[PDB]
This record gives sequence, structure tokens and C-alpha cells, in this order.
Amino acid sequence: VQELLQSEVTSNNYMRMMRRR
Amino acid sequence: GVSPGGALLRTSRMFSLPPVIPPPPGNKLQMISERASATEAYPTHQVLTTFESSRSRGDWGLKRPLPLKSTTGTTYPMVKVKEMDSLEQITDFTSGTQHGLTLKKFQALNIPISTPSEIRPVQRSVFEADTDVTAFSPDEQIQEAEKRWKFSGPWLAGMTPGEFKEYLAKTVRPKRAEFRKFIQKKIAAQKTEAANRELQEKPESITDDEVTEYLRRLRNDNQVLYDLVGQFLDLAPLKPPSPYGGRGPPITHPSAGISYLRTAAYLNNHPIYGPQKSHPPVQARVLKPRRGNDAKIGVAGFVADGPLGSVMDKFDPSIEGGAKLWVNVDKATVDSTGRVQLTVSDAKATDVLIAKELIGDAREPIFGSAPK
Amino acid sequence: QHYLMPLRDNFEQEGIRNFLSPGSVNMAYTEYQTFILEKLNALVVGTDFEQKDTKSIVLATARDPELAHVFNHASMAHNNHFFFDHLSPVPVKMGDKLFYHINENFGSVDTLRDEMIGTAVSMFGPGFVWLVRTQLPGQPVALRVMATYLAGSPYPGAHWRRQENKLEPTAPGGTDLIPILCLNTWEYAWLREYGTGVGGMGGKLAYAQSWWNMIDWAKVEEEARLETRILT
Amino acid sequence: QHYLMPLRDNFEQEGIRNFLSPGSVNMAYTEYQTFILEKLNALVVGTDFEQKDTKSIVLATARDPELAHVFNHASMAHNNHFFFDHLSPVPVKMGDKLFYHINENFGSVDTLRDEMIGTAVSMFGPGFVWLVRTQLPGQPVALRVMATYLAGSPYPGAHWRRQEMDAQTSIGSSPQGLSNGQRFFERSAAGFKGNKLEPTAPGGTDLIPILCLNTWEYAWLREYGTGVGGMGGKLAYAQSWWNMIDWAKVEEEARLETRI
Amino acid sequence: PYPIQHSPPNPRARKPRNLFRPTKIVYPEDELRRDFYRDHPWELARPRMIIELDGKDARFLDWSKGLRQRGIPLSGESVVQRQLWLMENQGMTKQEAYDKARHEFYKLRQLEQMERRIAVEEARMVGGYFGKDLLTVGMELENKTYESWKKWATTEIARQESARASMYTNVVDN
Repeated sequence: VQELLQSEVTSNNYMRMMRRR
Repeated sequence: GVSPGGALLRTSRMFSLPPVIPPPPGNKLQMISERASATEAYPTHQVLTTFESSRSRGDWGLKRPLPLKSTTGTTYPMVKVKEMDSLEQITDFTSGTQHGLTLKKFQALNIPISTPSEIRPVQRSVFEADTDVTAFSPDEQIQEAEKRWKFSGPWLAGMTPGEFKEYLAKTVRPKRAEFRKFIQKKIAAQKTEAANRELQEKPESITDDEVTEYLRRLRNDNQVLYDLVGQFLDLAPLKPPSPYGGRGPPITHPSAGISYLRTAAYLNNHPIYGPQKSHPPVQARVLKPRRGNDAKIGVAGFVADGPLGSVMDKFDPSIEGGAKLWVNVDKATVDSTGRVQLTVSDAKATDVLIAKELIGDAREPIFGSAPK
Repeated sequence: QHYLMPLRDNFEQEGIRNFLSPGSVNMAYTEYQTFILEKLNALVVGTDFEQKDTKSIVLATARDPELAHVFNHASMAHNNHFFFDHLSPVPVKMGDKLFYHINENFGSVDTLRDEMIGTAVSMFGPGFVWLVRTQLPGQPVALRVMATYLAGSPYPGAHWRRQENKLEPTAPGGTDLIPILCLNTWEYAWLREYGTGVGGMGGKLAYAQSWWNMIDWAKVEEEARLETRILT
Repeated sequence: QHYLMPLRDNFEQEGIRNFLSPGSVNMAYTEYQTFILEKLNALVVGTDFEQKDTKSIVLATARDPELAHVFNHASMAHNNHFFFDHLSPVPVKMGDKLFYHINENFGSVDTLRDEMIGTAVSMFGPGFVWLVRTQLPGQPVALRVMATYLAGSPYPGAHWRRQEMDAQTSIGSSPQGLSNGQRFFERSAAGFKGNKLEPTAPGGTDLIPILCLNTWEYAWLREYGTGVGGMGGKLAYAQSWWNMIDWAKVEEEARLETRI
Repeated sequence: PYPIQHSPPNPRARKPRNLFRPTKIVYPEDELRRDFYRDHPWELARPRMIIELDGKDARFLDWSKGLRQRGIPLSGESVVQRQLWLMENQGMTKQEAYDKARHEFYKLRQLEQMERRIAVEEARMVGGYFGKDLLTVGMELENKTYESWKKWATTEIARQESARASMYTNVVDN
């Protein structure tokens, strides 16, 4: 199931680059 | 008396440029970015155009011809002029396609603007003599005041504490004497309504012995007084005892000029299939997925929350060009802040394929090939 | 053999008071309809469509190049008669039960007037502006304004359908529509009386404007079937 | 602004002798063309088309779906005037060169007549019947008949708005229906994606409209009436129109290659 | 010289300055323009041409007829001039004349938006196909730009994680 979190580990990363609300 | 040269300038096209309107009001007590600024809610400057014969020369009817590098090549010529001549002896301009083409996009949805109503989705247009009115007269009552949209007084709940003190010490306090006269005119009727029937079986409106007799009687019922104070200060109704007074009145006309359609109660007749049930779907973007809570979607340049319902749940770098989903725009209205809020609801499936048929992207055509 | 049906209130001899003249109705219905019918009779004589009524022919001979001529005259003959059928001699008042539903679909009577007329003047082509009732999710009684372009039969049976009663009830993405009112924008009805319309005087605009004052709202209400909250 | 220009041979004052009354041409061209131009001006009053001619607007606003309403008034004004610029007060004798080209493409002069008139009535709708001159890269100059609906344009540059056949009565489930339907979607799909189905020579020199016939009802329903019983009407209008065709001008604009 | 005074100078100043300074040109319409374009902010997105052709556009403007004039497009200016005319000739108030001229503006704008829809739909009923609409063209451009951001984010994300590896001390492996 770690494959799921591994995918989210990158999701939050990309979302951190969306410097806009 | 005006000179002939001054009579032409008054009617000149350049002189018709309206003044830059204030930007969409944001929260005063909040941080903001210093240097970088994105597109605004609604345009503040006028978008300019030229003939394609003159654009090749940089002529835009301005002080000087603009550079050809930054104004030629594109399809739609649009430019915004912040200053016709700055301290650098140049015309500080910028492209106007950000707002110029956003208007064309929205108007391509063919959806009118409705009056916000708290949550039978009865939609009433804005362009109606019942509500769309600005002129009034002293005979206006509070019932009719709920139909107007342009009040000259401010919204109390919206004003900051400091702004509220200035309002009291600059607009409410010096209006004491005039307000007493307002009651005198009202009491002139208080006497004459005793003659409501004297003829079926007004006085000169100056009595200091009366204006004091009335307000002292209203200290036990504060509601009736507030309604009387709002008429004199032109304050938008706040308490229910209706026209969406929760968030405040609109700082602009409800349409805002974006679109002047009144109703979407039409059935676009498809060429082959015939009259359709719903309106043609529109592909929307996916910004800020759920998993900073909530989902956003870019619908024709405007940002509206995702439909009530996946691509939206989490961010997927695998999709090309981002997550794009088809959707139908149900209702659109303008916020008290001046924004355009779209109540977007997910679209059907067959309609998306019906739309792709004309575009040609429909892998499986519905006509002929479809056996069932 | 389809015969020229008589109009409602002797409009052939008198015509509406402030909408059309007796001569205009003569060229609009008495002469034109006869031209369409006779041409339609020569195409359906000694065939299954011999005594079939107008609405049955348009639905049968629908969307096929071999029967394009019969469909054209058939639809135009029906829609034309359907236009003069809802006209009243004097301005009749609108029923309260209908005045209520219009306010829940359009928001005001004025908005409906400026959508139907607006759709007509913004056509640039002779068609029919319909006011059909249907059932949509969220509002059982739903009134909508639909437009037809030179042959449009507002009924759903005159449109392409899929099979699997093989032929499906409605067309892809289609709706079930009961036509209530129509406006005829063909020059035969308005060109003579109201003229070209150059400069704003008269024209197709004034024609559609005067038509709004002579609608038989009584019949416009009974055909709506406001009692059947669920239409199937 | 676009203003009404006079007609060819003083028709607004007298009208053709045996084709159209002086009052009919008054309502057909003077009162109508002015109405269209009035509407056209309001649409291009503050655009780049404010000083462009009709044809330039017909080709510029052909594919853009947001300017479709502008194309109608522009093409309608062009097609209308194009129809009156080919008539004459007295019938003209067809040229020998043109007379020989028609027979090679239609068999006989009248065979083309019954084809154009037949297409006008068969269309059953406001439109224009065009006699186009199509010449492919290696093909000789060949003529053919083309019909256009309410405000269709015959030029290739405006193929987006040719409007050759109706969709209500030509797209069904029959063998011809499916074929016609496929072409309808193929065009819309190719046009949208930008792909062109039929290569066209540069400059739109493929099709050159020579003759036209305005089948709009506002032009004949007054002079020839409705046509009850077959007397007058649209049929007689088309027949009488054939007598006033300026075959001399039809030959000049044809520009047939010397071959005899 | 003493420049032209476009507004009455302050009659209270006892020793005023800037006597040889040109004054600002202010007309009664300036007040109305600001009031209109604030109620209709998106009216500015409508591209308007200020380049003049011959300067004679004012010779055919008779605001007693209505909003639609010769030479000039239907803009917020036509509403202001029509408003000003009624407010002067017919002795109407600023609010009353504003409503009248403003309502005539809507009914004209509505018909223009209805023609686009009915024109396209009508054309397709007779075999008329169009090109790419602005909606589809706008989304395609966003895709090309979004992809470029995906690359930048991917590149930057790599740099940050790599920096963390170097930041942490792995000098000795045991």
C-alpha cells in the first residue's frame, strides 16, 4: 500500500510549487 | 463660448477614455504580494484596438506609435494604456487579451446572470424594471427599497471599525438638523392621517413641539426607527425584518456588463439530433485538487469551485496538459465584491460525445455507426 | 386529399383588427396554404399518405432525401395553420395558472416577449419561433423557447433516432416537446402588410410586436397541460 | 460607412420591362439593400471591417463562429447586387463561344435552363442559384450549377459557409442519408482541426461565379404572387428571369480559354 | 500668459500660486463616465477604437434620436451622451435619465448576443461548418503553458531533494 503514499509524497511536492491560492 | 478647437477635443475619441476605476476591493486587513500581480477580477482600464492596416505601423491613436515586436503577430489586437506618457517618455501599456478574450469566452456560454438567493431553483434575471432601478422619490417605502441595488450609503457590516468612525463624524453627525426636518415632513402626515376620514364620513411641516414627541416614543421599539434612519442615510437593509443582505449590496450593477442575456430558457436545436435537453458542455481545468482543502476548476477563464461530487481528489503528474473534465454551467451571478461566481455542476456523458461529434474528436460516432 | 381548413373567427373575411388585413390573410393562408396543399396532394395521391393528416406525414416522411419535397410542403402546411390557430380577435387576458408558470421559467412576462421577438428578429431567415413545454430535472413543468429553420418540425419524432418499438422514444440527447405557440416569420405573412422595415418603421420587428397582443392565451394554456405534472 | 450604390441601367427609376415592376425592384433592392447595409454598418461600425468592402468581409468572417451574423449581411448584400448586375433592359443574344461551351457541359442551352430553374424550385427555400466556373490544376475550364441557401457564398475562400444542401431533409438512415451525414461530420471535423479536404489553388481562382439567381421570396412574391394554380409564383419568376440574362456579360466574366 | 481657466479659480485664496500653470480640463460627462463604467466594469473589456479617421465623427451625432448613431459604436459613451442630453433638454434628474438611457443600452446589447447564437445554429442547419471557437483555442494554450510549468516544477523539485542529500552529512559511511 506504500505505493499509494509514495504517489502522494510527490503530490504534495508538486502542490508546494503552486505558489498561489 | 467654447473655442472651435476645444469643441472638437470635447468630442474627441481620446477624451472619451473613462478614468481608471478602482480595483476590485479586497480585504483591507490582510497581507498582499508586493511586486508580482496577477489578473484582476474585473478590468480597470479600457481595451484599445486599431485597423490591421495601422497596426503594422504601430499606430493606436496614442501619443506615439507602439513597438511592433510586442503588438504584432497575434490574432486579436488588444492593448491597455496605463499612462499615455510616463516620466520615461514612453507609453506604459500592456496586452489586453487577459480580460478582452475572457469576456468573449464567457459570452460564448450563453448564460444570463441571476440574483443570488440563499439555499426550487427559481432564477430571476437582473434586467427587470421591478428591481433594476436607481431613481426614487420621497414616497418610496422600505418595501420598495428592497428592490433597488444602488444605495448611496455604505454597508455597516462591511466597513472596518476605523472607517465606521469617520462615517459617523463626517456624514451622520452634521446631518442632525436636516434629519429633524425629515421627521417634520413625516409628522405633517401623522396629523393629516387623523383626517384620513374627516372628509369621507397637510400642515406646513414646522413644529419643534412634535419632532421631539415622536422619537421619544420609538425608544421602546428600535426596529421601526432603524427603518426610518435608513431612508435618510440610504443604507441597504441588513436585518431580514431580503435582497441578499447577508453579504452586502453589490458595488456594481448585478450584471457588471459581462453579459446582457436575460434567460437561458431555450433549446439549442441540434442539426441532426434535434432540440437538445441540456446546453452544450464545456471542458474545464482542474486547479488545487482536494487533497488547502476544496477543489477549484477553471471554467472559461474564471475560477469556480468544482462540482458537487477522481482527477479532482488528487494531483496526477501523468495526465498530459493537466486534468480536464467536461462540465455544464448551471447558474452564474456577481458577488458583492465584484467577482463572477459560477455555480458549476458536473455534466452528463452522452452530451459530451454529442459535442465531440461536431468537433470530430468523438472516437465512436453516434450517427450511423451506433447500432443501438 | 387534404382540403383547406377554415380559420377560427372568419379571419379570411375580416382578419385580425390590429395585426393583419383581410388581404394579407388572403395571401398568407387562403392562397399560400392552397399552393402548398395542392402541390402536396400531387405527391401523396394513391399512397399511404393519401388521407393521413398533416402531422402524421411529417413524422413519417422525415429525414430522407427521397421524401424531402413531401416533408417540406407537409411541415410548412401544418406549421402555417398552427400559426393562425392561436390568434384571437381581441386581446385576451392571460390565465393566472399560466401567468404563474411563466414567472418560474422566465422570471417575467416581459422577458418572454423579448426572447421570442428577439429570437425572431435575430434570425436572418424564415422559420418558426416555438414555445414548447417539456419535463426537465428540477422543474416538472418547464417552458422553453425553440426555433425552427425552414423545415423544423418541433415534434421529436421528426428527428434522427437510434434503434433498441425499435426506434427509441427520443433522439440522442433529445427532449419530449408539446408545441404550444408558434410565430411564422415567412415573408408571406408580414412582408406585404409591414413592408421591408428599413429605418425601423414597420418591418418584421413591428410584425412580431403586434403579434404579441393578439395571442389566444386561453388556448395557449389548455395545450400546455399544466395539470399533468409528469409528462411521458 | 457602407452606402447604397446605384443600379446598372436605371432600374431603380423604371425597372425591367417584362421581368420586374419599378415598385418591385424598389422594394427588392432600394428598400432592402439599404436595410441590410444599415444593419451591417452597426455591426462593423467600430471594427476593422469599417472600411472593408463586402467581399472582404465575406471571406474574413467565413469561419469565425462569433462573426457569423456579420457574414450573413455581407454575403447577402453581395449576392443580391451580384444578381442585379447581370440583367439588362432587353434580352441579349448569347455569344457563339459561350454557346458552344454550355453544350459541351450541359448538352444544350435549355438543358441548363431547366436545371437551374428546377434546382430553384426543388430547393424550396431562400437562396441563390450560381453558375460557377471550376478549373482544377490540369482540368480544362468546366462549368456547373451550384445552389446556395439563405446567405451562402460560392467562393472557395468561404467554403465554411457554402450552405449547399439542407440537413433536415438530406441526413437520415437511408443509404443516401448515411453518406450525406458522414460528409457533414467529416467537413465539420476537418474544418475545426484545420485540415482541408479538397486542395484549392492559391487566390481562390477555382470557382468564379458568373451568373446568379436570387430565389429569396421578398423579390418575387409581390410581382408574381404566391403562384396558386401554377400561374405566376416562383416558377414564372425563374422562367422570366432567363430572358433578361446579360449573356454578353456572362461571357466576359467567364474568361473561357481560347480553344477554337 | 494667464492660461485658460477650465474651472472657476478659488475665490478665497488671498495670495494664490500657480497662476501661470495650465489647468485641468473637466467636463460634466467625466462625472457620468466614472459612474457608468463602475457599475459595468466588464464594459471596458469590449475593445474600443480611439484612433480617429478624419475627426468629423461629431458632425453626425444627434443624441435626440437615441443611442445608435453614425460612425461611432454602441459604447458606454453613447449612454453618457444620451444621458446628458435628457438631463439637459428634457430636464431629467441624473438618476432618472441614467435609468432611461441605461435600459435602452441593455435591449440593444441583448440582441447582439442573441444573433451570434442564432446565426451559428442557423448556419449548421443548412450545412455550415465553422472553425475553432475561442473556448477550445483558450484551453489548448493553457495546456502548452501548464506543461512548461510541469517541467519547471519537476526540475526544481529535483534540485531541492538533491540539496537535502548534500545538506545532510553522509561524509563517513559505516
